[PDB]
Amino acid sequence: RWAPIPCSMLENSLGPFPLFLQQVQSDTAQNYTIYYSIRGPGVDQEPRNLFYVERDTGNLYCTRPVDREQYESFEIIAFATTPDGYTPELPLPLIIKIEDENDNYPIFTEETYTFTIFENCRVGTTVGQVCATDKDEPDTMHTRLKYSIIGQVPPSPTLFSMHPTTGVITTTSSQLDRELIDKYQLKIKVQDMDGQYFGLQTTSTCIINIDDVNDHLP
Amino acid sequence: RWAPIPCSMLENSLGPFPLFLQQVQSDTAQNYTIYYSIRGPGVDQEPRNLFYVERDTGNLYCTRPVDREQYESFEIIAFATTPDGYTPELPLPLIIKIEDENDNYPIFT
Amino acid sequence: AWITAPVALREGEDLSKKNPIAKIHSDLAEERGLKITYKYTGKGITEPPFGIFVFNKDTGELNVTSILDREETPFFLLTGYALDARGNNVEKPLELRIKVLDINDNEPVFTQDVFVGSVEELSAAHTLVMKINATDADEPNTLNSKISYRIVSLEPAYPPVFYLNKDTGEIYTTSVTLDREEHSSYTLTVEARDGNGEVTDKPVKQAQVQIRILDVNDNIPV
Amino acid sequence: QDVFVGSVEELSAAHTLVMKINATDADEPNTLNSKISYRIVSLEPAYPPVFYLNKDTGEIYTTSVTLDREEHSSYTLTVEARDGNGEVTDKPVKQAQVQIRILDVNDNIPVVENKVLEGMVEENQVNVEVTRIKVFDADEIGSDNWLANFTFASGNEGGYFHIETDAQTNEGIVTLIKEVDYEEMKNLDFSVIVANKAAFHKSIRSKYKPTPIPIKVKVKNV
Repeated sequence: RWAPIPCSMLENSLGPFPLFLQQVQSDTAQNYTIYYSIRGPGVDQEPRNLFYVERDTGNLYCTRPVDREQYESFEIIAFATTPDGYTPELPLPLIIKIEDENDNYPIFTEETYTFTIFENCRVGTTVGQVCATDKDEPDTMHTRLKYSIIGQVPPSPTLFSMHPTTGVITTTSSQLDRELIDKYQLKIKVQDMDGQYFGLQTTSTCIINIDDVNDHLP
Repeated sequence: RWAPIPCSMLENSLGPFPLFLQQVQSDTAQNYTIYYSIRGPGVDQEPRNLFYVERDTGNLYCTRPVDREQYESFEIIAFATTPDGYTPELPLPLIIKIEDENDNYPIFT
Repeated sequence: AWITAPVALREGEDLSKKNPIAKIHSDLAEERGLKITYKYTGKGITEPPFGIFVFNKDTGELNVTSILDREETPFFLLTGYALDARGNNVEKPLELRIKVLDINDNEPVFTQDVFVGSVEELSAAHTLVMKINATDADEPNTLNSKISYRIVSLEPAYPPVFYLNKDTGEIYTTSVTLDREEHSSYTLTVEARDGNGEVTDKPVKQAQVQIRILDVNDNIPV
Repeated sequence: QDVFVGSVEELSAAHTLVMKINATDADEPNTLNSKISYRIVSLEPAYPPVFYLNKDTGEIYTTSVTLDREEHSSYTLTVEARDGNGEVTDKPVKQAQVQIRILDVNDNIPVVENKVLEGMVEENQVNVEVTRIKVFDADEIGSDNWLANFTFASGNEGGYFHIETDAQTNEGIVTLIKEVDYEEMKNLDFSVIVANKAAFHKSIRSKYKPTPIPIKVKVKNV
């Protein structure tokens, strides 16, 4: 015999549902009365109700959106049955894969990033680093990040710079007196897809303190 | 933008068409022979040839009954020319007013 | 026993994220150790056009490999096959149909580079003057081929003198009076377009229109 | 080499040679330890490939898809060498660049604005100008493939007139070559048809049939 043909569905699909996957008939409906069903982890085993079939034409659909995040692939049995309660022919195993997009955002590994730096440290001192992670398949474009500063509070002086591939923060300027300005904030962005137009952005603000020495006179 | 003091035609009018509307002319008519024309919606955008003007004397008219439900006014450009083809005076955006008939329904609070 | 369906692929995009599209492979061969090798014949794989599909000689998977053109083929119809090392057809040959689905990817092209026409002096408003014609390569009586015509440039450019009915390609006069004694002719430029036209920025194709003002006996022999 | 160069022509025939590539090993002459073999690393678009590599012999050949000189003036691809028989090591090996210049052929047809012509001549003169036609062609600038060449379609029996193309300009120039007489007041009308000074390519030729351009001519007295 010829074996069956593979199938798939792209993650997080918009709908509306149900969304069609294939037509699975048997030529035996020509020689006596059969109707169509499915079984497996996908209908009657967890996940329940995900797949659905037309009991009159063998059109085979999904009921709701899945996630490449959560799932990978699924094995489902198709079978035919008569109205009088018997199974005169062999079942068809189906194979069905979930497909992946970058659609899960990057996210910073902390609620807010903090940093401390000694008064008037030298230009290009390493202020610290901001880390993010991304739950699409690792070592891919779907997880490839790009790190940017977007702006500074207070907007002046210009004091910091960020390494694009790792979020590594350095200093640019040694005017760092705590006794004039004691904390900065930096409006920061991380994005996937090598930071391309189509990669998905998450923003945060990180803090930099000017860590005290004794230099102001009593 | 605004436009000059208008002239009226009712909606749902019964004619005889052409119904007359106004005469706006150019303030130096004695120097050259003028020919007087019109352009815009109602003449040469849609609906076409709703409007006309006496080409020799600038008396304006319309060709058929109109509705007010989608507009209370109509707008067109009047322009001067000579028999030797040149423009004596600068073109003027005019306005025609469309007055009502009762054909909207009364409706309780 | 279980049966298969036909497939449908769109014109003009990379289908590299839609594979594999079909497969020819045996279900029990493995339970006799029986080695098979697999081939498809048909337009697109062993007849023209070339480049467009490929198959795996061991596992009989069918894959798209280059851009489809519905102005080249609207359908294809393959037959796939399965032989042992000697010659025996291990499986009965499988029919495979492939519909191509059309998009708008060609813009309409005039029967002339420069059209010629005539209109008389002193004539009434909306005097019909001439018709311009073009052709489209997408599928007839559809919106990918459905032509609209427009004026893009005019000389002398003022006052306004002509309109183009977009739905027929006919050219009509405005309420301004035409005079043979002043404008022997006119020239303007027309653009043919198709479909719904929103946010198009790649250039499209153009022709010239030239209009002769025909004389009347409106002047006397002084 | 750092980078290998060779030559293909546009619209060529299949599995015809192009060029060789070359690497060197340090083991013994004529042994399998120095018995070199190759591959093509990357190409773009990657399918259909515009070239085939005999991997045993180091020779590069055409496929069943043609090159176009009117698309690229040079094709780039990369190569890799290995040695010995069987499966390949899981270690890196050296690569180099290949570049195939693409030589131009007469697939581009000379095209004109002009469609009919007229002019004047005097009696008792020779080698005097009458009229011109300016010509475009998509082949290389100054090639025999790009030169418009005119020939007669009617009126040749007279031997009175000629048309010569300038290779400065790709402009045909028409002149009087034998003397005319005003006193016979004869018809001197003739017509011309364009090709190029080279013939048209095997797949491209006769696919079109151009029509002729009439020239009309009239004589002045002395």
